[PDB]
Amino acid sequence: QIMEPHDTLSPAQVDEYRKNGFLVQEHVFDEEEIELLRAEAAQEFASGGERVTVGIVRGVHGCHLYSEVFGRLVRSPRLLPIARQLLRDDVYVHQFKINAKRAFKGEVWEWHQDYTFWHHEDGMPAPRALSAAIFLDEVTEFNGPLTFVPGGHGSGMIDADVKGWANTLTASLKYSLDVETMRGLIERNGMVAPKGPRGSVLWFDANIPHSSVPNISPFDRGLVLITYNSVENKTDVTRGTRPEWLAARDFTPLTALQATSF
Ligand SMILES: O=C(O)[C@H]1NCC[C@@H]1O
Repeated sequence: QIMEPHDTLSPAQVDEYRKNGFLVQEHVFDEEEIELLRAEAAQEFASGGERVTVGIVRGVHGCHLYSEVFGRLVRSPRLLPIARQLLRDDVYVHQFKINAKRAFKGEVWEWHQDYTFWHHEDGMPAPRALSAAIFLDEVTEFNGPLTFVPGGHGSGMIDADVKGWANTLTASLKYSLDVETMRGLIERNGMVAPKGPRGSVLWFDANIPHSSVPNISPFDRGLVLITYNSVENKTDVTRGTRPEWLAARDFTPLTALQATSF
């Protein structure tokens, strides 16, 4: 329901986003909305098939192509307008995934830049993309928050070690940054793990270096990540290596959900 004005970031929020390369908006969705997304996530974890990642499952990819709920979510007036605003274009979804770190579980996700994968694997011409991470649970110091180098997107794509899409979905990553490159960045820029309550959205740049650590809390950390790409910056489908549920190929510009009686 687009029953009120489309959401936009304030000028200060935009500046903060461009300068740091990430930004948290608190309390975007309420508990009932988050519960609908948790239930739909659980159903996709149960029947995603080859799109799932694992012991017990912690990942699924491309759900907005298969789920009515997730298809509407990406068009939400809480999300689509800000993605247009930050990318200064019409947009489409390049990638959709859900990442759960359960209580007392999780892995060390090595430092990486999303754009590096999308440039090399999918043919994304420029880093004119971003991810919206919806917090299905409160993100704290202790349940494995996404961790960033603030301003580290202004490096461009950093020269990365390489180890098809064999290890793109897994915490041992195909493209990871040197112990060496990372020290220089962090001495200069520091590190930040954005936190916020359930229903928050964390916007981050395609090129920001990020990482995370296990969840040593007794609470789950579920994240829905929607990667919006500029339509002008659509991926070169001739250099693409991965299926539609990792890298979308329908570049129709999205429009927002209209308010309807159903
Ligand atoms: O491979 C991908 O496209 C995603 N998984 C880890 C880095 C990206 O977000």
